[PDB]
Amino acid sequence: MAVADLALIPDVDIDSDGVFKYVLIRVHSAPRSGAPAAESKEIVRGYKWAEYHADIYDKVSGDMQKQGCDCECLGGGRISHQSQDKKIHVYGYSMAYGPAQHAISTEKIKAKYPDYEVTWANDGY
Repeated sequence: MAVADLALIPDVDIDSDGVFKYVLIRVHSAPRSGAPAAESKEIVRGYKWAEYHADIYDKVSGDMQKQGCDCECLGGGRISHQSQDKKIHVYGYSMAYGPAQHAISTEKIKAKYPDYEVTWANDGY
């Protein structure tokens, strides 16, 4: 057996084919209840099957807790690819958890290159 680590956790995984909802979840160091520290990091999730931010929070916290972690949605919002430019955008707020720090989402997604480039606004729905 080996312990996973916060760096090995998939950092971003999102759909890219229209308009769908997303969540930003913090993850604490507890893989297999044997991780060497109590550091934390955030992960970015959002998919067309999660018609509500609670669906991704529950699903993803299930996967993280199976690894061994403990987690919390900091907030959520909506993600929208817009026809006029390839770029995706991150905006709105979770009706259940309030606005995420969408600045994290843009930093994360731009680093991870799941599509091309992204932006945010602290507004919208």
